[PDB]
Amino acid sequence: VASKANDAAGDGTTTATVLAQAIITEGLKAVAAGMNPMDLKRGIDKAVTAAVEELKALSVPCSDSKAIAQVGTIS
Amino acid sequence: AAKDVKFGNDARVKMLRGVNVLADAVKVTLGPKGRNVVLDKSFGAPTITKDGVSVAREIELEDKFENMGAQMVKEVASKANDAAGDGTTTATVLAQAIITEGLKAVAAGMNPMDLKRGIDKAVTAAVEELKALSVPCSDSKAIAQVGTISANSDETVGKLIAEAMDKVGKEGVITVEDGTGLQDELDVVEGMQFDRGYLSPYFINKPETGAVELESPFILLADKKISNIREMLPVLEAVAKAGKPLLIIAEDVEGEALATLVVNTMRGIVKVAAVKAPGFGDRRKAMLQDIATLTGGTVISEEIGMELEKATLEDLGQAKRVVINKDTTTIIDGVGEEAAIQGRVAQIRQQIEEATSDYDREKLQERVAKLAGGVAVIKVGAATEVEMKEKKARVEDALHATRAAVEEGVVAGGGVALIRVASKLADLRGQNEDQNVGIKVALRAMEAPLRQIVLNCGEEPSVVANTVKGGDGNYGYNAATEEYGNMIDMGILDPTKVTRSALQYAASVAGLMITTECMVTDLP
Amino acid sequence: AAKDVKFGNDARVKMLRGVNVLADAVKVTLGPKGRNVVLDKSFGAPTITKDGVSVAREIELEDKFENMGAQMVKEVASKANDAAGDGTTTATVLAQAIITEGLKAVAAGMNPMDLKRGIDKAVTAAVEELKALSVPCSDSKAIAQVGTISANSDETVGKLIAEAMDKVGKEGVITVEDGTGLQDELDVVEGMQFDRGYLSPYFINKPETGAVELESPFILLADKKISNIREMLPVLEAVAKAGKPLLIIAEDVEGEALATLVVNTMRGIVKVAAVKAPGFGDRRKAMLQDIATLTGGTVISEEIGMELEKATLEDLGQAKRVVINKDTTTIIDGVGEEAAIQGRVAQIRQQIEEATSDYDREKLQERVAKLAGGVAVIKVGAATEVEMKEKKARVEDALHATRAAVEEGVVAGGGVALIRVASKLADLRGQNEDQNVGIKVALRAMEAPLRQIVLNCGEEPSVVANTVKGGDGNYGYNAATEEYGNMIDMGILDPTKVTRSALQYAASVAGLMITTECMVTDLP
Ligand SMILES: [Mg+2]
Repeated sequence: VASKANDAAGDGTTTATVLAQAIITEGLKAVAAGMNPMDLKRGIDKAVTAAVEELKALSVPCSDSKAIAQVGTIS
Repeated sequence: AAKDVKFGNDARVKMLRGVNVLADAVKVTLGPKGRNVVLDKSFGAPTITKDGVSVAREIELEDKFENMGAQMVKEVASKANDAAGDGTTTATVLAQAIITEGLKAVAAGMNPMDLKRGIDKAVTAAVEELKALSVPCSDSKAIAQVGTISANSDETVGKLIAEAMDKVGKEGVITVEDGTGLQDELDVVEGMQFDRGYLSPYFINKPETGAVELESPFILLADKKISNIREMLPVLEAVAKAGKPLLIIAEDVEGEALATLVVNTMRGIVKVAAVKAPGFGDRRKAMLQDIATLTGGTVISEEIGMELEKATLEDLGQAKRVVINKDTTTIIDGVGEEAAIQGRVAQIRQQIEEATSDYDREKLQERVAKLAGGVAVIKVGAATEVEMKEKKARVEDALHATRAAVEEGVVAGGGVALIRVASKLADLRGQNEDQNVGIKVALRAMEAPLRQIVLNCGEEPSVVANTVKGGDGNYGYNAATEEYGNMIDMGILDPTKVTRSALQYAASVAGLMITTECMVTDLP
Repeated sequence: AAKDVKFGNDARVKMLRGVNVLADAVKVTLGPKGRNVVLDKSFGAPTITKDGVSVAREIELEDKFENMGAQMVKEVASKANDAAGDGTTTATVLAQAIITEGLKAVAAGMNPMDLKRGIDKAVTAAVEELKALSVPCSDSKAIAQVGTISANSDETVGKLIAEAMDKVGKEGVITVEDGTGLQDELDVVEGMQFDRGYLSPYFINKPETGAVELESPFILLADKKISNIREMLPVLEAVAKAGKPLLIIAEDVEGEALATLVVNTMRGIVKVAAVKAPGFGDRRKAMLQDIATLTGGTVISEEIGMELEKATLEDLGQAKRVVINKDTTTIIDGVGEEAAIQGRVAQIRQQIEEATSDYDREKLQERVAKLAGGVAVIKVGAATEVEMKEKKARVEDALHATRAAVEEGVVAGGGVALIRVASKLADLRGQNEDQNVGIKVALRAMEAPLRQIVLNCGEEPSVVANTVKGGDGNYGYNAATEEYGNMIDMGILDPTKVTRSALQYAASVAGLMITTECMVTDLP
């Protein structure tokens, strides 16, 4: 995950890693509850497709020098 | 002594392996078609047995911890039996069932407090469903029936049990003696039973019943606590040369006189036993006099000055028999005069006129019932001693199970009841989704006793269970004959007490374990 | 014997692991919703307990050192309990909390002497804030209230405690006996209590209370030291054949007669106990006569020639009961004449006229109070013995906690008080920035008890804490019902003594450890 994040984005590799560890921890806990893993997967995936759509919505353009310098800075 | 301390997971993994060993040994005997367990014995050949209680008694593990695990379930499961008359194995099989799945969950990362709450809810619900599914057992026809089924299709036994309850009431005291002839007898005689157990397991002369049977003994009735053994010798030596045993009822018997009496019976001269006097305070004053009247003895009071040293055989009471167990004492056939007992009846009957409180009128009413109510004895007859001393035990079994049916009714006996209720409350939910896991754990655990019976028979358990579940009411599988039907009509029934007690006790200990964070024991 | 000696870091790393094992075992029981600890036992089934005091008692570690660490905390935490009536577990949980973080700091390279100073300042400040947050508990309305809350919502208990303090004063002596009927009684009777403990833990006949209860015994009043056991036999054999126990009050009892008496009770014939006479020098001369008067006995003086060999039963005093513990002896219902006691009252009342010093007038005043002031006994009534012998203990609990509320007021009980003061003094500073670390360590340690209670319930601790911190005064979280509110109104309150004592003792031992440079113990 951390590796792929890096090749595409260039940043967020830690976040990516922290999310992945989280889904896994919680996933496996459900698998141990008798849940069907292949369905937990379909759920996760659907939740993600939706979250991606929602992020597209929230995103506002970033074009002025001041905004750019800010992402640079936090980065 | 330095201890070894285990925490959290380690503690629980240990506790689990322990219980799994106990359950795995004991669960294989469960059906009417149990597998056998071979129990080694020092001198002579081993013992082969299909009997869980007997297997359990033998289990003790090397790895303390593991041991505690098993000894904990063993205790709980024993108490089911103490409070019903059966269930010990079921208790165990169920306990294992929850614990295994519970512990697996907590170890998986789920909330122990929620998991327990769920288990407890499902149990509550199931105890309700059980009361509903229970078929009442109230009239003489049903008493006799449940008696005969329990004594293994023996109409003559059920007749007797029903006749006893017919004579002394459903609450009245019923005991079983050895018969003298071929014929069964049922006599009613002046006697009493009170809620007090032996003061040491070392008085037990009948290892089988785990009880103390005494033959036409004298009864000592002391008002004080018995610590010193010096005031004993004037009377304890007069009953030594009278050949007969001796019963002691006093405020208590303290270590000093107790431990001397304990080793004085087993390995010793005069065989005696002692129990605390019934009630407390002002009650035991008059409650002890009640026994004195019945047995034709005298109360050694402090407020009169009488001491134990100044007492003879003449001062003591007498009965033809008496049985003491874990928590019950019952005396049979008191030598007390018919005039003396009737006189004391009229004395209390009067005192009931008071009605100063509904408490006092009820507490004096209990003393009347005990005294004037008497005890019904069943002498069991048969053709040969081997055949008789056996039948006696079988009656004692049925008597037990009957008193429990009279109380809470009866239900489908193949672990069928348990599967039934569990199928009813399949919708039950909680707040936490961990609380749900908790319920589903306990639900699934309720299919265990049946699934096990079937497996001990070599039949597909999945399959049998699924079809029992597809039915309703007391429809189940009879493992002995491999046919489905109405379990009660087929005469495969547990009393409701026992099935519930098994569930509840299994459930308690299981929860107790899911909530254990620490274990403390001596160094290997 | 050759010792093993550890220094500095090694010694402390050991001590830490020690305390961590004690705390980790004991802290899991803390809430009203504790997890259980399984405590093994030799014969029979193990013990499952939610009770820290009981767990702590069992802890002893193999690795001496480690052991010392735990034994140290144990002793301190026990003393909290000795000086309040509760707090043992809180004492421990807090002690762990400082020690862990303290020791981590010193090991990190910071000044032990500063770290301690900071801890001590924070505690000082917190004890102040506690006195502020405390609510007085002075009038009969509040006494009864705190009594009922402590006995678990039982109005009838609080009534009795309040009635006792109402009768014998807030300072007066109050004991609890077993009730004879269903009704509670409160009698006042001629008795006394003085600050003297048993001369050996081996006289204890009530392992539960850790006390010595004796039934209508004789009292021996000797003026000399008791070393030899030969002068005992004339009296100790007359009370052997009187069946009753015997209390010894003398200047002292030396190893020679003591060790013979010690093994003479446990495993022995006559059950007796002995305590030093109250006061010293000229006081105990007349102070012992006071007891003689009350009990109707004679003082065996040396200045008259009387020796112990020339003494009978007639010379001894008597009471209906007496209880001795770690440091307190109290006698109940002396057989002493009403004429004789009133005569001795008028004798001292006179002597108060002296006023040679405000010391002498006060010291004679204390003897009057003890003698003429009497002891208030509470006979506890109930429906059944199991129910009663239980209620009795519950009253004894409430009585304790009440006496402590009367002394220093009450506060929010969920570890809430502690979190409150800790949020108040968040600005507190020292000189050294290591001294700051010391404060921040102690501050953080004060959230431990609450954070633990919450955790024992499976609730987010961070979250509950944060919201209790966001309120004021006695607003807190009640773990038993999972609601927030005013802890006092919801009846979750600790006496102030106990909360303070817990904090101070935890703080002492923690500091002691941070300043330890060397440990000395026997070779493995
Ligand atoms: Mg970044």
